[PDB]
Amino acid sequence: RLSPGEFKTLISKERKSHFITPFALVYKTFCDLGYDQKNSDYFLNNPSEYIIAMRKNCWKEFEPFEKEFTTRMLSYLIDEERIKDMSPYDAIRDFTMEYPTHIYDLALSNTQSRRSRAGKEFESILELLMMGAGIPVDVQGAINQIGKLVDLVMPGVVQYTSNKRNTMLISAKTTLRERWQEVPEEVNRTGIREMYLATLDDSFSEETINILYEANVVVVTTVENKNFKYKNNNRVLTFEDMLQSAMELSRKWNNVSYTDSEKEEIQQSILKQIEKYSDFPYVVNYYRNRLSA
Amino acid sequence: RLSPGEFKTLISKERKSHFITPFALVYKTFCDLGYDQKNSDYFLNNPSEYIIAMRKNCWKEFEPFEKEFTTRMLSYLIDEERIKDMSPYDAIRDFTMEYPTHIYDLALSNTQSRRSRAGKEFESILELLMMGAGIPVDVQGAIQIGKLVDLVMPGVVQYTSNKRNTMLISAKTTLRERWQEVPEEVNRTGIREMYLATLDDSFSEETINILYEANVVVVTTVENKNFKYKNNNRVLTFEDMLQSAMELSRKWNNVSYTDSEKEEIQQSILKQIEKYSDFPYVVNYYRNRLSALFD
DNA sequence: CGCCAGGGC
DNA sequence: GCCCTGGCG
Repeated sequence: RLSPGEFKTLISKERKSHFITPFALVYKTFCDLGYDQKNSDYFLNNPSEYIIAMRKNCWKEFEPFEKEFTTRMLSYLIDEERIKDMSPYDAIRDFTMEYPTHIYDLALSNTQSRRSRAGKEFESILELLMMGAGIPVDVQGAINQIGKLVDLVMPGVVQYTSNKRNTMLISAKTTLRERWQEVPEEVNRTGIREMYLATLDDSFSEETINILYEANVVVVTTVENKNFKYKNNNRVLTFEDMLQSAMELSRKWNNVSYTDSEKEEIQQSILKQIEKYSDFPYVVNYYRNRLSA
Repeated sequence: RLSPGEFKTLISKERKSHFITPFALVYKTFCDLGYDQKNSDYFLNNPSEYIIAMRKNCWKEFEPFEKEFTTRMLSYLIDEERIKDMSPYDAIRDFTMEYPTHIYDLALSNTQSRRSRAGKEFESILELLMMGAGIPVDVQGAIQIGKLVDLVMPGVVQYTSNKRNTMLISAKTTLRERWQEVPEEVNRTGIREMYLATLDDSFSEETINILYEANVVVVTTVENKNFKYKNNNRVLTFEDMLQSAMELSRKWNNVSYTDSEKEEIQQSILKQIEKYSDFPYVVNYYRNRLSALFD
């Protein structure tokens, strides 16, 4: 047998051993699609195309594996001795009567995985976009003044702490629902000047756009989605717009002299990130460039 | 042979047909447990107990029914002609292999319903608590003010005129990071203070303190306060909240309204009686308030 | 401690 | 258009 509690604990063991991390999957997909071979202008000019292709292919490289995983987990429930000499129809009926909780719990675990993974994959996709564009960023998940809702800080947290002038903060939510309300909260709490909110959401309202606007949160989506749903609306930006802004601001940072301590802190920031991303050559390379400059 | 989209359509049709609404279930449970006969002092004094008993009993009814529903939905995909000559073991194995999107879509639909229902039911339980306590409230789902405010004491008309001596209540069964929505709404509309009712046992001192600076006060059961937040004068119990509501409500007891405000209030109440037309206890609560405008 | 490949109400 | 009987990462 296997109690629902015991099944839940098992579900977790297997998921870990069977699935590579969201960042690992994104990185694999980045390299498989040959994005590690494109120059910086590709990322600057085609971020929507890149995001859409990444999303497409990450899902392709996940979905068949989630399907197999589910079937494996359910196999632990099948009880040969209980069902032996049952009619095949009665065996399935029994299974749908005896285990609809275990079954529900497996699927619940899967959706919860999917939600967390979708967000982390989306953030990873955007992170590699900035790295491919050659734009200096600290990844908050790789190292108050900055809430955890902010994923990317350009050009880094040390510089931002020094002065928020000429910096860019980016948050991401795949869909918004009412969860966009979290963002103005973080903006107001820490005195953030403005924040970019990257999304794939095709359904948010003019009311939402305006409330975010008043709060100095700028919604950024793919050019496809803007043109299809928000074409006229100058308060909705595209990734193309955001990348051009990021690039412009970044240039203000490519010839700066730092104090002993500041340079020390920045080095320590980048060091932390080389450590986190040790196993990913393209990313370690990105940071190394920043460190020797 | 049901396609995944067809199965989704059936699941939605069947769910609508067979499950009563969150409020209807709460109202049934309220009456089944005898709360519809308790005086206001009962609710004033025993809110935490009432809330937990309501939650337990709502779930006791719902969960067996949902289990039976799930089994019934799944039986629409059993294919006799397909499975005729397989062993029972191979039959199940095949089932686990042929319908993964179907089974997942059903469970997904179930948890999404559970999430939506859990919030609506908690809100309904708190609504009936205030009604039982005899405290005047407008229910935002029944008639500026953020859409996450559930109850407005004594009413939206009065609140709009002047928020002095009013009370606003929001509710979230669990907080996660979603508590961040509350300061956003407080700050957007200039809310003086908001009570945030929750059953969550796990929120941090940092969250408490950020909410505190935002003039949002977390309200939870006695049990949760004493187990996890015993020392902490920033975390209130439902008992504390009800005492505050009752004290503020007395300021609204014999208020003389202009004819204009009186007719707007009347409109707001009459609107809510419409929403709750099917629920005698709630209609009677509102008609007492309507009657008070002519007293 | 944040995410929401998120449908339900 | 807000809910999260919500676990995963």
